[PDB]
Amino acid sequence: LGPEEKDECMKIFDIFDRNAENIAPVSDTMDMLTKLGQTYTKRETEAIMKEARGPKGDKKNIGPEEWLTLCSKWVRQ
Repeated sequence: LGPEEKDECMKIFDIFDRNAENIAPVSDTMDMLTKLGQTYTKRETEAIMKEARGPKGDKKNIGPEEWLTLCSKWVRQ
């Protein structure tokens, strides 16, 4: 939270990346943006939560960088 939302978002990038997995899917973004904090705006961070997966969605998880860069984009810009 604050400027250290960067620490929090790489911290989820540690819990949901497991330890060495580096791929978090949409379901992980649900448990996240509910548990990791609580919620962000409402419909626009819904944009966060719905865009993480992808177009086909068979095995589209967001790995090393999208989850923090998206978290920095949505939080700080």
